[PDB]
Amino acid sequence: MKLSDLRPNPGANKRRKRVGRGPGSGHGKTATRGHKGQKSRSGKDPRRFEGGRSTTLMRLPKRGMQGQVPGEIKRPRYQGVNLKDLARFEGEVTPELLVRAGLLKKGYRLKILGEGEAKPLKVVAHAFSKSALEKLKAAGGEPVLLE
Amino acid sequence: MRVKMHVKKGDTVLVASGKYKGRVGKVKEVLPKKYAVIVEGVNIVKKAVRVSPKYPQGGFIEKEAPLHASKVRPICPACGKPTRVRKKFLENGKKIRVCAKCGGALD
Amino acid sequence: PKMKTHKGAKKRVKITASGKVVAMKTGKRHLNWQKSGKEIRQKGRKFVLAKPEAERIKLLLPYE
Amino acid sequence: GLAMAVADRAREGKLLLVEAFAGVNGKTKEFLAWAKEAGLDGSESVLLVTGNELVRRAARNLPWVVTLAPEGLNVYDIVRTERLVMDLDAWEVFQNRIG
RNA sequence: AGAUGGUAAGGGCCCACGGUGGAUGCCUCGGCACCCGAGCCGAUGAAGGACGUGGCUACCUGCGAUAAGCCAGGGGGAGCCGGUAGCGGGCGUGGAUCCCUGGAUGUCCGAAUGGGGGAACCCGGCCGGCGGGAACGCCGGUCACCGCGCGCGCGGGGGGAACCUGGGGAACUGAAACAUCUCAGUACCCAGAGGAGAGGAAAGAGAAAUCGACUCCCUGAGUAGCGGCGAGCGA
RNA sequence: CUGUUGGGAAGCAGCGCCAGAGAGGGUGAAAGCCCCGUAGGCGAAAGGUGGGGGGAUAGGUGAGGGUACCCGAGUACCCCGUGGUUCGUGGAGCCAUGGGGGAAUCUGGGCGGACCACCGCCUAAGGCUAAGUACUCCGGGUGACCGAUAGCGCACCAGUACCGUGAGGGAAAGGUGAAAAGAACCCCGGGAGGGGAGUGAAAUAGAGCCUGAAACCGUGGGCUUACAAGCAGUCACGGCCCCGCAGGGGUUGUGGCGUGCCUAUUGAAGCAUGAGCCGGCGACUCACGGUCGUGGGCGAGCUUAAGCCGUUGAGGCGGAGGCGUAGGGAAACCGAGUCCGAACAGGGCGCAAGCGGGCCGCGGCCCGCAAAGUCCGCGGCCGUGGACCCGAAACCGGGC
RNA sequence: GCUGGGGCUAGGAGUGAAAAGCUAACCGAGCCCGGAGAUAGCUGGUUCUCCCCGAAAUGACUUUAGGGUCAGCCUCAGGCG
RNA sequence: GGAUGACCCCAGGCGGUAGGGGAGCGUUCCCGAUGCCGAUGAAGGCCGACCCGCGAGGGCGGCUGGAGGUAAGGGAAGUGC
RNA sequence: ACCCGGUGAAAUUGAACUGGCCGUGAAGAUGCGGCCUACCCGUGGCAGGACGAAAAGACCCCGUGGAGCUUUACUGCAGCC
Repeated sequence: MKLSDLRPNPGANKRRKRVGRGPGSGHGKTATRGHKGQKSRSGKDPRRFEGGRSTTLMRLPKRGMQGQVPGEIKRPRYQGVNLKDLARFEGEVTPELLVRAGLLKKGYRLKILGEGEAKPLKVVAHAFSKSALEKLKAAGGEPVLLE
Repeated sequence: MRVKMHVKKGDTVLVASGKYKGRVGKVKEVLPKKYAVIVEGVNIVKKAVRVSPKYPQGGFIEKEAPLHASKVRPICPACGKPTRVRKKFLENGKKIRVCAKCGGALD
Repeated sequence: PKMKTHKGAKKRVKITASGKVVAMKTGKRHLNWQKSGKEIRQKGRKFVLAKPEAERIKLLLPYE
Repeated sequence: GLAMAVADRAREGKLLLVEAFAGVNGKTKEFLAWAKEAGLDGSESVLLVTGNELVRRAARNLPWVVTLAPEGLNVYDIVRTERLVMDLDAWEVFQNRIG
């Protein structure tokens, strides 16, 4: 395997579409922009703009709390993980040991959740849902609850 | 700050290349600004001169054209062989140029 | 430079779990006497925006 | 790639690991000698990988040799060259890179 | 009866060869970009100039009435008296040209500063010299203004591609109109700083029994919020 | 080094050699070994630097008890007017301060987003402080940078010529050859120019100089043309010239046919736009985000950023962080559910995982294959920037 | 009255026996440089070759009406059959 | 049919602006390159009635030109008037 | 003005091998159709035509273009109270 062999698979590299470069191309003259009018010009935001009529968005009404200065309130937050996700572990499970595993995102208080089979496991968590608690306290799990 | 020249007037040199490949002569003259040398009976050229006081009857005169100094190779007075120059710090202790097979001085 | 989320959207719309765009029914912010309780009751419900326009609003929210 | 680059080459008996480097103590002819004795005549081109400063210095100025400390190994310099030649001591760091 | 050919003033097409012109290729003393290094100069008169300066010298370079140069130290080792040949003359291994360092000289203008002035001109005071030298003129020194100190000292003044801080500070434009908003504390003007500048040892952060100067980068995060809750702005 | 072809060798051939140097460039062409170099190494009396080494000096250092002396004033603080911050008057604090009022010295004061109370934080109204940062006139190094319409405006005596009263505007213009060997002398000519001679490997390389395209102008040759009607061509046949020896090439007499190109348009040969002709320059890009698609990597996971180390076209480390793994709700919250509701109706928005094949006494659970996802490459499109290129009338700032 | 010389007044400003006259050969706001590649829903231009398909000039709304958003119609990929 | 782009047979489609898509050509530059072509002649230029390709183009030959050029396969754009 | 000697511009210019009528065609044809007419090339003259040249119509409308002006349009500011 030398240099002249190194080749990218079919369609791994593909030609650009070069417009405005002669009739046979496609693609020439107008350059796929049709005839006249802004959009053919060099240069309006079509996600929002709608022609001077009141937009689709701006006629919808606002909902709920927008928050005000000095902005967002620090309260604790809870990420759930599902009993099924607890599957790969043996012995004791903490939030710490959940993060460093990529199940529980950092700075999130841990809340065990229902979906899945309770494993007879010591699980240390900031919170348990109902059917999570029952399930565990029935497969012989040990639901330590910290603060 | 000086063009480096391996040759001088008028040590004797070989002509390693060109149309005088092999010819031998004493450097008449060195021209650093041109990096080239004048060597006797080497590079001779037919120069047209116009009728003037000195050269009445005008016609042509011969001259030694310069040779690019790279073309020339000093002969060392010991081997009698053309050689690359080397340098030796005497004791004196000035620097001299010395043969590259013999250690003969080139001055 | 990175897109900015349209706040005007963010503040009156939520993208669902399956990718639909949901908003409040219009039609009850005032002028509400003389409207049936049927009308009012229903206008209290979140609805799903026709697909053509759901897609646009979805591009205003690149970081949801 | 490092992995696959070396793999391919080995799959061609072009890979050759060495314990050490006979009498190479810096000098280029010194390396020649050794390479001859090892089946390395310069009919083939060599990526010579060693942390041995002295061996690299000897191999360096060869046209048919591309030299390299082992932390410098890389697929290109492998693919460029016909024959990969490494230290045990380089062979280790290589396997460590791919662990 | 009848029909058909040559003739070219000139023109047309083609072929050949030229003229014109300067494309194309090749070239590169030049430029661009990034990185690194380096980073102030100035009243001991800068930056930038004027005028001069060569045996013969239009320009350029170098130099300053000692004028392509003067004194010394260091480099260096055969050539040299710039780009320049030539006229016409010289120097160099008792080491020249050339390069580095220091020093000397450095007209007149220029912050310009003795005074004046239309920059490179003009005119003075005081002290010393020159000439026959009183009148005259030339040479040398010296003489602005402001801020500090106790008349005397010390500083300042101007310049610098960007970069920096501060004092001021738009509009086009965007909002598919526009006035709040935007462009933007941007452009620009001004003052100051310097090789950087600003900032800098908590009357801080803000929720952790926490952190521990300032700057700067990644992230936080287009999050929190801000907003004719528009365009958009944005910790 | 030698031969060899050549104007010239470094090409080709023979036999050698150096290499910590085979980066590059020169030499008459294509050179490791001829030249300048290159790897590796050495170097300053003088001046500058000196953030590294050392030396010195300034300066610096405790505990309890008591006293209540001091702890930065037109300040803090409050009100009025503003500015800064994400904060546009907003519930508007905090920081700065033009106006008015105007304290206290630790049982003092400011702050933690109006205010209050707790609980905490910090000590305003004096100042200095390296480094990490920015820039690039200047030096150097390197380019999937340009190569004289390019690249700076300037490769060249260019911020010049020239233009403008001025601020200011601002060009064009590079190449003989290896070497000037720059063409003595003769001949026509007042010169310019040219013919010989001469130099040169080459002189349509001769200085108005490498290559020397096209428009354009001539000369000579072939075919053709003075009863002919035209977007100039095409088809056919014929004649004449040419190359050759069932075929080609050139031309064109006659016959048929036939409304330029572009643009803009319902519609153009159009008497609608643009274009004298030729040459050169000229317009869908890039960055960061986004969304599909796609080639790969890995997959309940995937990926690093800035940095650090290494390299001097070698890569590695760095898990901070981001995206994914759960949703629903304005939110508290709850959670495979959740919101509305009195509901244990009803409804909105969500939730179900692959395909195997086998061992074993029905899946126990392996094992493979595939995939959620994500990371990079690629491409299409979108956002933000001048965003395909060229063009206003105008607005604003500072100068003249 | 005309005139030489020396002076002063300028850009929303000057000057004006008034014409919006003059302010360096075009003044309903000088020139130059800069913001600046202002903006231009307008006009023009958009450069190689072959192959497959192939529209629209409608409707709703629109300080819209020679412009746009969505719908209709074109095309490509995957899936359904 | 064969066994997956290898060709053969048979049938059908193949006007086309906006426009969508697909396959190519050529220009500069990088890897390939301490290589290969090159003075017994590079690039570039002028010819051609010859060869290959549907075509863009690519060869081959002659003249000029006198020092460069740059493959198979890939990569990147100041890419075709 | 014209002729001979000397010096010698210009806007314009798709390319031209550039006749009449009657038709026709984007509705006013040298260029289409049919007839008519007409050997080739100039020199001086005239202005009917080439919708002749020149000036991207000044009138007209269009642009959510611009500018000057006005007011008991809006909103501000200087100024005055």
